[PDB]
Amino acid sequence: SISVMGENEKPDVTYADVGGLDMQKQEIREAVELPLVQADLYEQIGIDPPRGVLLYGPPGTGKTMLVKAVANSTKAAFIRVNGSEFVHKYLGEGPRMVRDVFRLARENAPSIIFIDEVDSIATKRFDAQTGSDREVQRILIELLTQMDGFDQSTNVKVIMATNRADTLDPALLRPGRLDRKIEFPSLRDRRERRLIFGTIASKMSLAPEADLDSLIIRNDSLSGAVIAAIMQEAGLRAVRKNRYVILQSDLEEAYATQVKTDNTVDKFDFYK
Amino acid sequence: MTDRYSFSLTTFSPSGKLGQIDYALTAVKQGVTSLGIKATNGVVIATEKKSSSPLAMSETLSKVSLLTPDIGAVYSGMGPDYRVLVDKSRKVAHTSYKRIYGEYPPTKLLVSEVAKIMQEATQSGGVRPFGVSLLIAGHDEFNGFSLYQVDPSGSYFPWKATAIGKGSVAAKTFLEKRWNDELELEDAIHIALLTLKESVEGEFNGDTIELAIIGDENPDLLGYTGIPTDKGPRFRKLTSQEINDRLEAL
Amino acid sequence: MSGYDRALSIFSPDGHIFQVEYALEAVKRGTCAVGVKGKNCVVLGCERRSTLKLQDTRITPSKVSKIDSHVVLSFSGLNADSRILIEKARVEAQSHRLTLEDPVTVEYLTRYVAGVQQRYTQSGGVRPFGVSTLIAGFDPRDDEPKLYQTEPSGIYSSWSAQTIGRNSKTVREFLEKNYDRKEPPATVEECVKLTVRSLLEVVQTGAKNIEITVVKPDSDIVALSSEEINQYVTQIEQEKQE
Amino acid sequence: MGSRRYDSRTTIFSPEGRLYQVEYALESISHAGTAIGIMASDGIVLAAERKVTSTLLEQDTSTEKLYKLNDKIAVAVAGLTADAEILINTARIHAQNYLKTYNEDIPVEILVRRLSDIKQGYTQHGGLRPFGVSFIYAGYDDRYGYQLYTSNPSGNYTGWKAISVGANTSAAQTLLQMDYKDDMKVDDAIELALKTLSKTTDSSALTYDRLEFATIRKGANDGEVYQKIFKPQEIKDILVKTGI
Amino acid sequence: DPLVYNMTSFEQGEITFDGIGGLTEQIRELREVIELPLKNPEIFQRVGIKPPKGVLLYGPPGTGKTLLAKAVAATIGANFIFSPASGIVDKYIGESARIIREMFAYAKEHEPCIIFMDEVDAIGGRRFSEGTSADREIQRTLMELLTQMDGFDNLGQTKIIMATNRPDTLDPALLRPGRLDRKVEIPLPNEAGRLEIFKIHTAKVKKTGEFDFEAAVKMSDGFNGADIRNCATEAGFFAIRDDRDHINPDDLMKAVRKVAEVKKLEGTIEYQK
Amino acid sequence: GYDRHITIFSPEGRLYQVEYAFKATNQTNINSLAVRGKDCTVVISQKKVPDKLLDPTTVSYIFCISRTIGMVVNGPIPDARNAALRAKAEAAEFRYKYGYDMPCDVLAKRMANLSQIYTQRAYMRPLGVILTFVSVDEELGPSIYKTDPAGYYVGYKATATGPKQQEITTNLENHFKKSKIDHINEESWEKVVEFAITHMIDALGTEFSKNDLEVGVATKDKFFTLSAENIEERLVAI
Amino acid sequence: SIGTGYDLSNSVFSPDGRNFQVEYAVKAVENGTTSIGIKCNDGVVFAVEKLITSKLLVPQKNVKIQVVDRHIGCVYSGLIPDGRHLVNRGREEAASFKKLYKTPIPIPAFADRLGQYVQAHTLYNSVRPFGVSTIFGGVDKNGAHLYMLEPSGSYWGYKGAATGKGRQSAKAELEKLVDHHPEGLSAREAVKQAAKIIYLAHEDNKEKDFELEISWCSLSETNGLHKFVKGDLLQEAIDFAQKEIN
Ligand SMILES: Nc1ncnc2c1ncn2[C@@H]1O[C@H](COP(=O)(O)OP(=O)(O)OP(=O)(O)O)[C@@H](O)[C@H]1O
Ligand SMILES: Nc1ncnc2c1ncn2[C@@H]1O[C@H](COP(=O)(O)OP(=O)(O)O)[C@@H](O)[C@H]1O
Repeated sequence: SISVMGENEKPDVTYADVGGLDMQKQEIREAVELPLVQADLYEQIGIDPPRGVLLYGPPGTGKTMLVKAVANSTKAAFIRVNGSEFVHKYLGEGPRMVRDVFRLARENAPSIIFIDEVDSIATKRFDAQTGSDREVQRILIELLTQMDGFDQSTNVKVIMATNRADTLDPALLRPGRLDRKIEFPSLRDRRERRLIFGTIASKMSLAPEADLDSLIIRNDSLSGAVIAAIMQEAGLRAVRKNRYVILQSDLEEAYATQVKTDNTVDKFDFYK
Repeated sequence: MTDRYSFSLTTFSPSGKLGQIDYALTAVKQGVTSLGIKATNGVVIATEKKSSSPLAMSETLSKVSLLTPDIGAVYSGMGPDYRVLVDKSRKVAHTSYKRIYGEYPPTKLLVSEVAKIMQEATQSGGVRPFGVSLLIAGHDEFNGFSLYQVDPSGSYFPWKATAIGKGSVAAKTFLEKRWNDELELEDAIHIALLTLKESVEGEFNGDTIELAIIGDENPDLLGYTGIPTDKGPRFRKLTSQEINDRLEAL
Repeated sequence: MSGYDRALSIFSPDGHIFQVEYALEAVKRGTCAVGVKGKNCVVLGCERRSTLKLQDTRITPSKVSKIDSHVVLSFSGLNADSRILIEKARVEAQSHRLTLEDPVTVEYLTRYVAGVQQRYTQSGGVRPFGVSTLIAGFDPRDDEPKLYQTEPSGIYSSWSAQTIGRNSKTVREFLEKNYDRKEPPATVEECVKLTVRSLLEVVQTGAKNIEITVVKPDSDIVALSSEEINQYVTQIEQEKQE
Repeated sequence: MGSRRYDSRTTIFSPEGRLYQVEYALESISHAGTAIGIMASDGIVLAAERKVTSTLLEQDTSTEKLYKLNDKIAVAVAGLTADAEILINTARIHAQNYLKTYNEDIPVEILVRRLSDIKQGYTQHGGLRPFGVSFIYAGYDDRYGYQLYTSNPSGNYTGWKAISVGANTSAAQTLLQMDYKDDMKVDDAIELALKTLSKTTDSSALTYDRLEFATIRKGANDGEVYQKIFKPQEIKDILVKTGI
Repeated sequence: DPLVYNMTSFEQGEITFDGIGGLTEQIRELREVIELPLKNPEIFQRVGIKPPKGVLLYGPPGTGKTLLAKAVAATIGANFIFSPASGIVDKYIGESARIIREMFAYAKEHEPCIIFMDEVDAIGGRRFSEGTSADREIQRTLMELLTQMDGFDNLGQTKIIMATNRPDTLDPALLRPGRLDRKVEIPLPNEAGRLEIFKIHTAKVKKTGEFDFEAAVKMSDGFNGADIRNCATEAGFFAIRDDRDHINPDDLMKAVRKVAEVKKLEGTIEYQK
Repeated sequence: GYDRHITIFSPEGRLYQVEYAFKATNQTNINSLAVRGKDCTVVISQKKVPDKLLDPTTVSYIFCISRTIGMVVNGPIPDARNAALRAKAEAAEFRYKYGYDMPCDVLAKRMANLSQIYTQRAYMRPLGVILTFVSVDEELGPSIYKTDPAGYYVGYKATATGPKQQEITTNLENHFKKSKIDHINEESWEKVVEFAITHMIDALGTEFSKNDLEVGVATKDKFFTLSAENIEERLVAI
Repeated sequence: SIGTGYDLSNSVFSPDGRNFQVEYAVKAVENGTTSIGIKCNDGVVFAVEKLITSKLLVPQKNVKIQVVDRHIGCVYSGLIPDGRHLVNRGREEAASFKKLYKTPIPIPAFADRLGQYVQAHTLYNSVRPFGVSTIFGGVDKNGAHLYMLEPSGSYWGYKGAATGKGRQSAKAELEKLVDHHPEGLSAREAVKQAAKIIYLAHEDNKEKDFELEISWCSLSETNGLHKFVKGDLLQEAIDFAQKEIN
């Protein structure tokens, strides 16, 4: 039988230990826990609740993490599952593994589940000419009906996650199954980075005698996970010189440490 | 000797989309950025070179090039497959139109014959297409100022304000907002200029860039003064300080 | 493939040559046709596959196709290739009439256009003529009727009747039953009711679909009127009463 | 050389007895635009539904789904326009050759059996592709009066009454197969066109920029026909007279 | 499975850093990162770091990285496992990948303990839109790895290091820092960097002559980091074949000259950035 | 095809073949360099010699094609000479037809434009070479140009070539940012030579003879190699 | 270029920039007869191992040498007929030179022709390279020369030469000889110094006997023309070189 998690552990993070992406920090809320908590106010108008969603973007950008604080703030039952274990040696182990999880949800409902990655088991064609790659499609079809077949549940729906958002069927990507899609781009806009650096930085030791705008405006094409590395590495620009609290030039010594690898790969002999 | 009249590119894949064409313009998008737009009274084209190493001179390699005193063009794609066909192109304007009539050609049909340089190559035996999708700007009297894009197939479109290359889509997404139906020149070049600067890092030095226009005649350059039936060359590019003083404005 | 002898050249281990038997394996997908020679007349026939009543009725490019007053041609299958053989035959007619000061035979004609195809399948950088044709008409000042059938392999073989294209084997067995080298049909209308009747198995009584000429001595060539045809289409069906 | 330059797949057959490059080409067009052509008793028309409609794309100077041959014949092109400007350059001479030696204009049945016979010419000879194209025609004479034809990339031409090409067409015929009478004045023909095109395409909005068409008539009694391509303003007139 | 219960062979055994040359700074770039969490973890909490998780190597092969992959075992005394990125696949789908869950948990039940993983280019693809009927299997086998190191399942107090000879072709989603927070290249070193490596073999076996290196090593601008152990033995391999069992600097020369061209005839294939 | 011939690209949007032709240029582990002057230029090319049966007067990578012009090759020889020969034959045309001698720029507007034609019509493989030129023209002064298997010919302030055209340059561009001159002084055709040799040995640090190196200088109505005894004049420094 | 590769057809740069359809050839010539080329201080001299492959062969009947117009000696190796081909081009073009410029042919500009005709059989797809390793050396007002030939066209100017299955053997002596004679020998004496090679080189192939032939060209002995040598000269040599190697 598949598993479930309460308070043996948690991810041990928070909405406050994260920042930015704030418009995504509310679209997610109204789908999931507010319906679970605040029910009547929209049952004043009784429309069917929105339900589980998708969320994509380039690798990183918190595509996998944002769950973790809301997970900490769930007040319902919840899981720890990804995609590429549904497969099994035998044939019917797969689909049999997965029919019951909704029963497990329904046996413990109201609750919700999650997947960290799905693109392995979701593609456009439900390819045909091999005894193997149909048995994955059966794992796709079964949820595709258990999601929004007859009489599914009260719950919100299987929360996706990917690095890509075109490979997979529209039959799954349409209302009643994925009523919201979400992008997580970074873009290096200056409205937010001036926080989330500080968010990541305020939690950690920091010398109030130091530059900080030495790089923000200086760099404009950035992502969200790497940036921890520079102000991770900034500390490591210190202890190598057995310094116990950081200094201003650590970041400048770090600025090109993580990023500056612009372009040298066969420049002249690229195309011409 | 050369036993390979076997027609390359003549194999329609079953979907109906050709093979190398959709691969050829896979290059030009991987190529550098350019653009060129239009106004009521003048025209402009520009791009940037990316020397890629310091010591190499960056004024001999003229990416923009002349083909008539009233027409001028640029690309952004592959280089060496550009400078060969202009030499055919400008030769045509002497041959197909001038020697037989006397005049220089309009641009409703120079582009047509430049296209015919191209499709005769994607259809004969063992010949790749030219990895360029250039664009020309010219002036006439039945139609005056005008603009044209081409593509390595041969399909020429007309246009009003366009970019092609690396981040052209971002620029085509950019122009049309702050574009205007009567953006005359000295603001056109500005919006044109900044239309590139977003598309670039490294350095935006005045020497980094070339550009040019087709405006009004300038018989200070015509040299052979003493003939009222010899108008001025309507085409003329610009140097690297008169660009670099519209640039100090921003 | 200038030259290159792609697979037309490559014989088979069985002996055959692939692209040729392939050709007239493709020909049967096109409109049928038919020929007959009786006592004094010669007759031809084709069909029009059913359109939506838009296939332009006036100037349709038809199956019979004259050469002179005394020769015609019908064919089967491909059409863009048909139009050149019709040209580079009648070319030789106007030529043969000139440099010999007298017109063509038919045993001179089928030899040519059956020999031409052999050059379009025993040369390089050439595809065969995916087509099969027949010739029909008299020699000059002679009562004798002749038709010759020819096909892309290059062989020509005379006949008394024959059919080409689609569902011919559903047909020619009807003709060998009725038609016989014993004794022709008497005259024109005899051949036709015999001719038309043989089609009917693949016809769905589309009288519009089928189109007919005849050929007569002294080169009295003619095509016939849908009414004249349709009033055979019915009285022949009036005979169905059993 | 031969063993590795695949010059064999051209100009050869299937074992099931057919061609690939042509059934591909005939399909390859259907990704492209759309056009129609009919035959009114009074005169002739055409039309073309582009798809290239970027707003700043100039689409008002001249046209590309339509061309001319001479002062009495016109067409409606479909295909890729790198493979249209050549045979047309070989057509326009032909009239200026036919007149040049017989001082009259073309019996229009003759030239399509001069244009088709170069399209066929490549799909038998050489190892070359065909012209990936399909055409319409529209012309007038005296030994047949009015006419209308249709072609193919192989070289198989056909005379037809009222036709569509390109995309999504097999219903288009079936959308009009009821509506075609034979009386067919002109001004009860164009109503069919928009009634045709405005029920098949992307956006029923159908900006005039996304549309072209032409017309033929007999305006001078005992005189030639009036080739007239319509231009934006007068395109827009009938576009809104219908009330849409 | 029992196969996880077979790999662990020399989880401790110390072959220390004195037996290595050329890499006195990479190890300064690496003794930094690994041991410190596993020595003094409160520093990253003293200072406020999300600690690292993941490292790798790159550079051409036969170069000494696998030694480094084990030389850290000597410093720690703590545990270790060796394993490839090849002997994982099999017929039954998932069985290859299930193992990955079987093992990270197996780390958690006894540590300080870390992981090595060779030749990851086999599991180092860019996730393709189109595929074969089966090559996507490794991709779904991969992303479990892509998950488990940073997935929803939190992790701490274990480490992974991987290595290739082909850094390209990799799914960038792996290369997300957080999944590995520092890179490094081990090159073929300079002559002096090639010179400590030369003498360590003499440091063990019975030397007889003076140095006689600087001109010998003048030829050493061609070798790799690992052909010299062959070279070192190859001198005595036939110094003795004349039944002269006391070696010289006379005989290696015939060897070290020889190896270069037999190495040449199938050498310098590629370098992979 | 798509990885064997040239006249069909990859699916990606480039090709693979010609990218190799650049690579065989390094199939001789040779380095070269070239510089400027008010009236003078220099070119040099280190010379290897395996088995000593050769006639080192016969060995040469250099081909003074004409007066006013000079060139040296890279990569292998036999695929270079045919690129040199029609060059020499061409100057029997531009002169006989357009009056006077070829500038370099028209030449490296030409000798490349056909190398492009050798990669459309693939019957002739592209020439396995990158290639340079020198001269002392009359308008623009001592000019250098580079050429290549596909033709992004470029003028230069100086050059660098071999397997090690990354650091030899770095030993050169170090001070053309300092000295603030594309030009270089010490105009006479000797002093500029030591400049070429001192900065490279500073980048390499190896001693030489007349045996193993060479010379080539562009001068008015002149171009030639010579005797390299002036290796000595570096000696006076330290 | 191991299989599913590039070595099979010409003019396809293997990704290390090589024509592996070429370097198969130099093994062919390496699987052929031996021959040499030597620079006298006043001219040249050549040699070759003629190969008895049977008893029914006639001395001085079937040579393994051809010749240029008047002076330029030329030898073969590896495959003969492909060699014999371009030697017809050798005598050909030099007449086009002579008729035009009114003189005999210089040797450097000569290779400028013959070092391209073979190069121009490398670059197409529908041809084969000459599977040989030719030598030609001669004389002129500027002195004398010697030129070895490789199929890719990598011809240089040597003072001593070798080929065949006995190269590293033979050419060693040519190096071990010349250092003892920086003078540069005259003609008659280098002859026997070279026949020393072939009766030493054949040590590989002691299953059989053989014989040889000799060239000759110098200023003091022919006015600088090519020929062979007969009578007591080479007979005094073959026993001499055979005498001093036992
Ligand atoms: N905006 C942010 N705020 C706080 N932390 C961030 C942010 N962006 C990135 N991070 C840090 O980078 C890491 C990002 O992990 P993330 O959830 O992006 O995994 P992921 O790569 O999206 O997963 P997958 O590859 O399955 O999409 C987190 O561990 C977090 O510490
Ligand atoms: N720096 C070095 N010091 C000592 N031995 C080395 C070194 N580099 C390589 N070797 C030799 O290489 C072999 C294995 O090295 P390894 O780490 O596997 O390199 P690679 O992974 O490139 O093969 C051992 O036999 C070892 O002696």
